[PDB]
Amino acid sequence: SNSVFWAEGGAKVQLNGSGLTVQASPLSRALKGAISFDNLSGASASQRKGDK
Amino acid sequence: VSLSAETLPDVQAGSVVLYRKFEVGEVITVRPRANAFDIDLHIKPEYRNLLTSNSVFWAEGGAKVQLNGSGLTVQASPLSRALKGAISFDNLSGASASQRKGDKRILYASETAARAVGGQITLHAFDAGKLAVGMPIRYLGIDIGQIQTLDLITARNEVQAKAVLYPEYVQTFARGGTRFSVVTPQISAAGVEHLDTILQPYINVEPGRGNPRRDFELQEATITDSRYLDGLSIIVEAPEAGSLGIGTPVLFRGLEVGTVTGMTLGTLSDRVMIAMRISKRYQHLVRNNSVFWLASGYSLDFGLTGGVVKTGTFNQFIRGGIAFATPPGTPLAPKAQEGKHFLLQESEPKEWREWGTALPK
Amino acid sequence: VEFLGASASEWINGGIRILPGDKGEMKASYPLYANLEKALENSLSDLPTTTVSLSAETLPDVQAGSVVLYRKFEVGEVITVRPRANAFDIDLHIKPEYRNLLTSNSVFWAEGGAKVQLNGSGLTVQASPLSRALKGAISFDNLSGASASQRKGDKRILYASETAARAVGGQITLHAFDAGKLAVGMPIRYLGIDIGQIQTLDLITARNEVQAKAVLYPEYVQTFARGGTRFSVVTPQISAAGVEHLDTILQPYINVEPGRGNPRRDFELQEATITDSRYLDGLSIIVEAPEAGSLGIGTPVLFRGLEVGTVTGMTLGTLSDRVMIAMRISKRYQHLVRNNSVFWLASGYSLDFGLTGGVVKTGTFNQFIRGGIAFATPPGTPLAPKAQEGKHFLLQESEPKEWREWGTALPK
Repeated sequence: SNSVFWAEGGAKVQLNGSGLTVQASPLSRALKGAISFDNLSGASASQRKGDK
Repeated sequence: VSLSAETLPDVQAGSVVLYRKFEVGEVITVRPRANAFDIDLHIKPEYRNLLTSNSVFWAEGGAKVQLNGSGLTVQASPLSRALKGAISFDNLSGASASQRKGDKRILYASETAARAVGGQITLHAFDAGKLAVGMPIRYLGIDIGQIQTLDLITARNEVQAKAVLYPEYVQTFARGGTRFSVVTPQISAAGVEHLDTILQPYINVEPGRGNPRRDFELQEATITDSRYLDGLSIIVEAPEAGSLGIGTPVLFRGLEVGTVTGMTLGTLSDRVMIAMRISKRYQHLVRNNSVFWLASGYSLDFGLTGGVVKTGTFNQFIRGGIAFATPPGTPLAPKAQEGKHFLLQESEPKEWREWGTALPK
Repeated sequence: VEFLGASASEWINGGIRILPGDKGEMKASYPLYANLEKALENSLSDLPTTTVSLSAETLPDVQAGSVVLYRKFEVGEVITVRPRANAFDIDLHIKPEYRNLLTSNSVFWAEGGAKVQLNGSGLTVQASPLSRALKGAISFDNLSGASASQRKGDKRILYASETAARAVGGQITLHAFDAGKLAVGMPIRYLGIDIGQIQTLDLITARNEVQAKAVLYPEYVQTFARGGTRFSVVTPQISAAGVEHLDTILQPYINVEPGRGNPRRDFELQEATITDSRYLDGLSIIVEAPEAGSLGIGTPVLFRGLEVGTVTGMTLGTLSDRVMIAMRISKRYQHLVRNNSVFWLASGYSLDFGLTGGVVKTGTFNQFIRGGIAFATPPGTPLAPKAQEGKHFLLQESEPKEWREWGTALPK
């Protein structure tokens, strides 16, 4: 019941002090998209609000 | 091979397993557990002996970025390894504790995290804004430790940071009195001191002597020299602190021969005790009957008929130093011991330049 | 796109293709090669013959099948890499026509990796051969100092960088109180020309210092490392007065001041060093002062307001009653130095305010950044002899009143 969804995917090339990270590994994220989900403790209020 | 990882750092099914960047085995599968991921990997029977009980795994990957005189160079990994994946396994000396903890070997999300083995210490800090996960801990510019965990406490108004010190330096450090200081860039009109800390901050270490503690607190300033530590640490009692601080120079005839390790108050709050360390080569310059004064800023004398002012852009106008001298005398006083207390004179002696005391050795 | 072996008609026909030569004795038996490449190479086995053997503790993106290069030209190929007890043995094949391209004195380093370098010259992409970015490239060359590298170890050792491969010559050890400004591969320069390279950084738990191993090139090993040589890590100086060094933001180096004497090969890192090397031929005199004050390394020496020398160093004598400042004067101004010469310390701004007269003047002198030392000569018909190499003067506590009206005529 307590779960949150967000949209990842998009060809992401991040440059920082740690270096360069490319986030097009699965080869389908850069073409279609990726949606990542997880379970949180405060997601009960998000589930209650809205239709779904 | 079975590994556990809370997060998956670009592994996926079918990734390449490497022993110092050489194809040894392949990742069979990744299965999501209740709160982590269990990774099953296969290795060749001929290469089963390449790993032992003390082994560490980390996730490599795509590319490396180097900023230097030639510019910004992006050296990429080979295309096959970058596309399929890269998990590299090595053997360490401190990996025995990692093997003992947990059910079995645990996959690490970074090479630094995998290499972070050894003794464990806890640092209490009043602000974690300058702290970060994976922050290096250095003594004389050499990596000797790494911060691995940052935790905030609601009850006590402080941040507890867990750090791992390498087995080669765990015995030398963490012996009580050890000072850890987060170095910050100093860009001012006087000059620039630290500029690599813009991108790669670290924690400088000043070692101490005593019984092991393994529980320290983050300081604000620390002498990044470690050359006066072998010398005498004397105390100067002053009515007021003023411009003094950590790193304040100690001057014999205008030459920096020592530094100020720290400042504190005594049992009775009537004076400020400044602990300062002098160099070994200038140790014989310290005598029992030695006069100390505070040289801070610019001091000038203007008589009723004579106006003469002089400036010398001294470092005392950034950190007000303490100068010392010795009055002349045929019987020389014995050298000061390890613990010796002097009194800070309120004014510079008038004829200290004409003394010319001969100090042997 | 390569479609070799046989065409469509050649495949539907089948058989054995014949490549004629020029002359032969019609031997009884002939070998059957797998393809045209093996037929030309005269290799019966699939793998080529092993010609080059290398040892490497770590593998810097080599893998089996990497490209071997002679100044970025395809010469041979890496056959295989085998893991030993504590290292990796790399076997490589070279062509018989190109076997003469390498000799006893040769060095190998690892280039390959998809390198996109951005700088003022522009953008350079180093994935041209299309196999370097996938497998790897190993480049080899011939050096003069590679004889020591050949002697050390069992055989030739692959280097992880071109600078590491080129780092050959004499070996020196530098003791430093802080290695934060030191790094692996740090250049060591004299007058802006690369003459050495730092190769190893080691921390000592017993002695509170860092020992850095450096390699000096054979062309400069004899000239330097002769005792008294000063190595100083240059740092950027961004202040309100101005900016002096800005390439050290990205590429720091170690400036060298050479010395004269017996060879030492064991030095210590200093803090400041005169980066001029133009006063070194001149006289190095000593000035004794009651106090140091604003003096330091690089402090100017002024004759009538013109910089004619610098301060090489400061120290204390055998008896700790005065500060001895060693300063080097220029050759062209060497005759300006006399036995009866008066030296004074010009630091900051000095003004006189009488009981009835107030006149103050400022001149934004460099003495307000580095308090200089000025000198003059009192007038006299018999001129004193010129000062020798070792001459000691005394620093006057105050500027002479009428030094401007002297006007001493100094010949040459």
